[PDB]
Amino acid sequence: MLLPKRVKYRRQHRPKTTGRSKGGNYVTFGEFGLQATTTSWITSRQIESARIAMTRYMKRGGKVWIKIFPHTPYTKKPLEVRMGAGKGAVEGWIAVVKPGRILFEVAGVSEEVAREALRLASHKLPVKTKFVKREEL
Amino acid sequence: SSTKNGRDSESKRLGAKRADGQFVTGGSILYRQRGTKIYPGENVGRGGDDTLFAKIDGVVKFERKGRDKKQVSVYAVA
Amino acid sequence: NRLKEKFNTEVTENLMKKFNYSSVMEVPKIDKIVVNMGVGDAVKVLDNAVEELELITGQKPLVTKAKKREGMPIGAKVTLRGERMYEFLDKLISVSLPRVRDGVSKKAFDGRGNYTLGVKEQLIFPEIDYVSKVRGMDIVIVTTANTDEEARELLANFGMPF
Amino acid sequence: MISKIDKNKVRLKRHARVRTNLSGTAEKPRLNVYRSNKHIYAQIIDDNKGVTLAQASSKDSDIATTATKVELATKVGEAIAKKAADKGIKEIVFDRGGYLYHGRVKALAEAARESGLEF
Amino acid sequence: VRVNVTLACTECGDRNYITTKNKRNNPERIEMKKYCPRLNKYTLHRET
RNA sequence: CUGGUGACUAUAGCAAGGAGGUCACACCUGUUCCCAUGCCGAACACAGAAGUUAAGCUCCUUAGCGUCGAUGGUAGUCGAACUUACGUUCCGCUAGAGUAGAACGUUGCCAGG
RNA sequence: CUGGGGCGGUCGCCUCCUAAAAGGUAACGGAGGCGCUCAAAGGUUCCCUCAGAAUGGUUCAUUCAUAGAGUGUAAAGGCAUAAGGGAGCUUGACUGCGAGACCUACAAGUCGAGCAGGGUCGAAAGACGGACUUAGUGAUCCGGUGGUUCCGCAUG
RNA sequence: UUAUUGGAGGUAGAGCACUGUUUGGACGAUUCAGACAAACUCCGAAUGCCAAUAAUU
Ligand SMILES: [Mg+2]
Ligand SMILES: [Mg+2]
Ligand SMILES: [Mg+2]
Ligand SMILES: [Mg+2]
Ligand SMILES: [Mg+2]
Ligand SMILES: [Mg+2]
Ligand SMILES: [Mg+2]
Ligand SMILES: [Mg+2]
Ligand SMILES: [Mg+2]
Ligand SMILES: [Mg+2]
Ligand SMILES: [Mg+2]
Ligand SMILES: [Mg+2]
Ligand SMILES: [Mg+2]
Ligand SMILES: [Mg+2]
Ligand SMILES: [Mg+2]
Ligand SMILES: [Mg+2]
Ligand SMILES: [Mg+2]
Ligand SMILES: [Zn+2]
Repeated sequence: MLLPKRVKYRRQHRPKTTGRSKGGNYVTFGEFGLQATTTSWITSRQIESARIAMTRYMKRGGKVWIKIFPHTPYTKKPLEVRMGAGKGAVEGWIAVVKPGRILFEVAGVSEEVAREALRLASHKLPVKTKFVKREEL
Repeated sequence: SSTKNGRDSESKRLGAKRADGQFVTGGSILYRQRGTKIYPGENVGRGGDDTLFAKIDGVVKFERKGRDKKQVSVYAVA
Repeated sequence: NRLKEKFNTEVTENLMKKFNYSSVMEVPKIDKIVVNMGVGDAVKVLDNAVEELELITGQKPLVTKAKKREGMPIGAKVTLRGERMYEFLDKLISVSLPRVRDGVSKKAFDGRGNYTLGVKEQLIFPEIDYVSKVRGMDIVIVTTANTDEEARELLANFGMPF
Repeated sequence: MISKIDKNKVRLKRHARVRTNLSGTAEKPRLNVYRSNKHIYAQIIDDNKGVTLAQASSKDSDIATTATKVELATKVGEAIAKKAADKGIKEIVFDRGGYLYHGRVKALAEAARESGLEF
Repeated sequence: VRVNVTLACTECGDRNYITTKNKRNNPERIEMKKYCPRLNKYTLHRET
């Protein structure tokens, strides 16, 4: 989405990016999903741009689920300052994405339409992705 | 600017001071703690600051009490 | 009291037959009431409330205090049982209730067997005829019966104008 | 809706509180009291080994005549003292069973204390 | 609490027992029974 | 078989139904005494025994909630080799979750019967 | 001290995280607190149990409610043996110590069974050398005050 | 040093039982499903640590 309404601590250690996706590795709300095959931080702006692309192509009608939320704030020091003198101020909000994590789910459109919309969304993201269907035997 | 942080207190070196199965003399501290993280058992006392100490010479045994609690006893060596 | 006698003899058999039972202990037997005289005043007012409550019950009440400021005496209540229970219920049903209006409601059950009947002015009860003001002094009856409907018959048998 | 307390369960919680820092040894056994609406029972117990070294009661046919429960408690106290003196028990610790130290329990304790036992 | 005090015995010339109190709470000279070494008993030690 | 009193990580508890009071436990009837309520014999305490299984309590059948819980595999990881790849490989250890399943207590004394 | 110095900030103590499941562990790393308070908010004996929700009433009652309340205060660790709540009595918020142990460069700091003298509460076993625990503090030199079978420059 | 045995403790992982964050339903806050956490934990390794009595040193 955009960001948490509040957090206990606004200056947090950065999350670990090694390993595989802990959970949310299956399509559970819709028919089709975008599965990450590569690890990265994903910002709220990246999420919003991908969402606009997918829903605009689908011409409404379908349903869109965003499965990742940018819980983690990250800080940035002011331009041109020496090292030290405390931690910087919150600059944005990110989610950690590891291989296997479903990023978006769609339903209510045909398979071809879902594929096209998810490809358009994936070109906005800093990760490699694969189109996945709801998993059965 | 400046940081408002930078403070901490001296570490208090809490925790176990004798091993399960080890022989101790009376008065030996077995465990430093806040509260009763471990309870006093047989022949073991609990000091004013919750320190657990052996009241006799003997062998230290850490044992469970109830479902989610622990205790430490000292038993006279035969 | 006569109310206790009528419970033991009259209301017992009628209640046993109305709600079929196998033993007389399943029969409803109203546990007690609570003459809660609540005075939401800061101060003088509480002494008058205590005096009035001691008048309408015959026993000293307990000055209740808030739980949230704290330690300020807010409420006041008196507990009656047995002979005082039956005598006070008879007095309230035969004199006080007709002296106010026509009678108590029939939907104000706590959902379990407790019947909350709150008088609207201290002048209804046959005491303190004289007088400061009306007080929301609630009378809450507690009973052994597990169901709400197993208690209207009991109150009516004692004379409740339902 | 007026549910009623169970007196035995409440007094048993009180007994657990009492016995957290009270236990019978061989040198000093624990004299334990159980009280009912009619009878009062006593036992002398060693907590370390979980054994009972004496027993007297009000329902026992030795002393079950017509008398107050306080007098019966006195008889139970004297009988428990007799059994303790027949097993070599000299000094003990009294476990009031979670009941108040008044009335029948207190009379049992006075009789036991006034008939040989030491507590 | 608020101020240090010294409690004095009626026989011992020692003022061994110092303690504290709140002047607003206890403005009156506080007194209590304390053990007195030189008499080997409890006596009445009073605020100086 | 019941009770008193201990021990054990609820495998023991809660929930729903039914069965019982000979003694026993209990509810119960009262307040004179001991004692007792910031008020009330509700409780505590004391006399008792009109009665009643109605509830507590015992007993029985259920895995409904709770608790316990493998094997197999997965994650992680000690060590080693490769390597700089949000890593690979070998080796030992091996979760958590979930699955089958266990489970509607086992037992020490003392007394009664 | 300082990612040169200055300016800004900081300087002792307590709690947490960073801290890699013993302990320890840095940065001008992330968060907070202390320089007290209480004659009961200490000791002991006895008793007691919460927040909240629903439902009824011109605070009370019933039902659930393993604590989601409270614990003087920051946090953490503990607490229904209650360490939380109330009442009766009381002053152990004692004197002389102290096996042994923790911590530790030193100086310091911490815990302590138990012995003796005199008590408090409890029927009794027993508990009590302050406070649920861990901050609330400052060396030496000098000086003031009280006591003192000590010394006191030939002797008193 | 190793083997074996016992113990203290909460990291990796995992999880959502508490605190906080978050997505879509349902019913009228609760509930179903699915996620996130250095200062969250119903759980919980590998290792390391403290010890006790055999082999080597
Ligand atoms: Mg999941
Ligand atoms: Mg520290
Ligand atoms: Mg202290
Ligand atoms: Mg500089
Ligand atoms: Mg400056
Ligand atoms: Mg470590
Ligand atoms: Mg550590
Ligand atoms: Mg500060
Ligand atoms: Mg300051
Ligand atoms: Mg308390
Ligand atoms: Mg205290
Ligand atoms: Mg001279
Ligand atoms: Mg001279
Ligand atoms: Mg992790
Ligand atoms: Mg969510
Ligand atoms: Mg999320
Ligand atoms: Mg964690
Ligand atoms: Zn003196």
